[PDB]
Amino acid sequence: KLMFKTEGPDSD
Amino acid sequence: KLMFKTEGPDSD
Amino acid sequence: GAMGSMERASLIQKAKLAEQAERYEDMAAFMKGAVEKGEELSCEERNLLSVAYKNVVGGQRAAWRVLSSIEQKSNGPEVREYREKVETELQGVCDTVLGLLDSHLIKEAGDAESRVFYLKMKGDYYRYLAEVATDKKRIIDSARSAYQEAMDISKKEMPPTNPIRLGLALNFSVFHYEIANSPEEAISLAKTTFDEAMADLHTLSEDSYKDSTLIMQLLRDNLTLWT
Amino acid sequence: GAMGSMERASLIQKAKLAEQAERYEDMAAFMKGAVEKGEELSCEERNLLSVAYKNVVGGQRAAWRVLSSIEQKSNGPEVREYREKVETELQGVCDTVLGLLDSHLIKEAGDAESRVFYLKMKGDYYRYLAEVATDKKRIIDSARSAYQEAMDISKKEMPPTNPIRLGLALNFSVFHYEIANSPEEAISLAKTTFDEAMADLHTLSEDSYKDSTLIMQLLRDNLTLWT
Ligand SMILES: N=C(N)c1cc(-c2ccccc2)c(-c2cnc[nH]2)s1
Ligand SMILES: N=C(N)c1cc(-c2ccccc2)c(-c2cnc[nH]2)s1
Ligand SMILES: N=C(N)c1cc(-c2ccccc2)c(-c2cnc[nH]2)s1
Ligand SMILES: N=C(N)c1cc(-c2ccccc2)c(-c2cnc[nH]2)s1
Ligand SMILES: [Ca+2]
Ligand SMILES: [Ca+2]
Ligand SMILES: [Mg+2]
Ligand SMILES: [Mg+2]
Ligand SMILES: [Mg+2]
Ligand SMILES: [Mg+2]
Repeated sequence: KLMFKTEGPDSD
Repeated sequence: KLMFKTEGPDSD
Repeated sequence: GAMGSMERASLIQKAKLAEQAERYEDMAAFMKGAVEKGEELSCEERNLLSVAYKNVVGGQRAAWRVLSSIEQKSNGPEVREYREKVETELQGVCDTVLGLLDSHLIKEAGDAESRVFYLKMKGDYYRYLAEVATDKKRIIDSARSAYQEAMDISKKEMPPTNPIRLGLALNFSVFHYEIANSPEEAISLAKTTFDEAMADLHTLSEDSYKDSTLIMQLLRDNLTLWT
Repeated sequence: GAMGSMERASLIQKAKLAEQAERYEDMAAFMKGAVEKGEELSCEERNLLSVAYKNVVGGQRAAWRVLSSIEQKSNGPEVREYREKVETELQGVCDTVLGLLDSHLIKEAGDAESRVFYLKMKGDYYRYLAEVATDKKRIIDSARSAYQEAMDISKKEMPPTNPIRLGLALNFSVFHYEIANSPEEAISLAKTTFDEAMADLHTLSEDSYKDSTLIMQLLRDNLTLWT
């Protein structure tokens, strides 16, 4: 999936 | 530590 | 729980060690133990709690998407069973975090910086449940409710460059785009948030400026993908 | 154990899914369940077992070194306690793997490709115990004993380009260098192994050539650091 930009560690 | 080159996934 | 016998200060010190060691499951368990001491958390401690669980649920979400894709392509019970195993473990981490927020972090959080931070987290963990839900409407409304309460407080009590306010708006805009199927609301929120921050940057020191522009760049990155 | 009720074929399929999902603890538990079915493992299944546990113990070793460094710099009990917690979990993974090799993978392994693979693994997991040991002499000798038996069989039964033989020699050379404090033995073994492989490459297809040269490059990388 294209994941959008959420706040904090990009851990996924 | 300088880790040397062991066989398989460099998982450490 | 298992951390009942360890000093609060020792749990926080070991959370910071676990972070240095990239031991995020340990980090989360140490911070859960610190929260269960019953004292309010400092700003640093709230960030330790958030980073720990974000790393844990992030692993689970990434795994779930890999397995869901295989499952969708495959349409034996094994792919479904294993996707269901990961999904249940993810739901349990979300339920654990929502448990800490409701017992009793939110109710004792009176300052805007604590209360918005915890209500954003409550929105984020309902969003993670919504990602795997197929009750889905009620989970989405729980996420929306938490985000909206956090937004109302942030707009009254925090400057538009406040990094907590910015992260909240970023995450609420992504909620709108891909959970609530409201791409126009997502774009509007991201643009208004970016523009109001831009106009407040003049007030900031060099260090606050760097913290605010980093999150504003994430809003721009999304707007570039969405428009 | 917990995997007693799942089909062997289902455990192997879920190990491959867990690998795709980067769920290495799950992958290891599925492969432990497959081994405990009591049948010998195929070449693919042996590699699944090895990759799963290598990823798990690799996380633990990396964490242990971070914590040991902090502990050495610090010379409160917290750093020692947390390093000891990670060390115990690492020892338990090594004891679990050595348990599978001794019950009963090694004793039923008659072909050179299986028997050398499992004896190399036994050497590797004793080496990981030796890395944290401070009984240390007896653990080092257990590692040496396993590696030497694997080497004797590999030299009689496998061509010098055989990737299992090459990986064995690579890992035994690193055992000599930094566990046995025998840097001259490490260099001699790495050079002889490289040179004998070089002279057998002519016999190989394009695909076998690529598999052998990849491990020969790891021998060269070490020799470059050691000389
Ligand atoms: N990963 C971590 N240990 C931290 C992240 C942040 C943070 C980072 C950026 C912005 C706000 C907080 C911490 C912190 C807060 N107040 C003192 N430090 S600690
Ligand atoms: N800890 C919490 N407050 C909740 C967890 C879950 C849940 C959701 C999915 C799976 C397991 C638990 C909630 C819920 C709301 N609607 C339906 N389920 S509320
Ligand atoms: N990570 C994995 N799933 C694998 C690694 C290897 C392997 C890779 C390189 C060399 C030898 C084996 C596998 C395999 C063996 N025989 C069929 N496949 S499966
Ligand atoms: N499963 C196995 N065969 C072993 C595990 C350990 C061990 C080593 C360290 C910690 C826990 C277990 C062994 C051992 C050999 N000398 C002393 N300890 S043998
Ligand atoms: Ca399963
Ligand atoms: Ca501990
Ligand atoms: Mg992400
Ligand atoms: Mg390594
Ligand atoms: Mg208070
Ligand atoms: Mg046999």
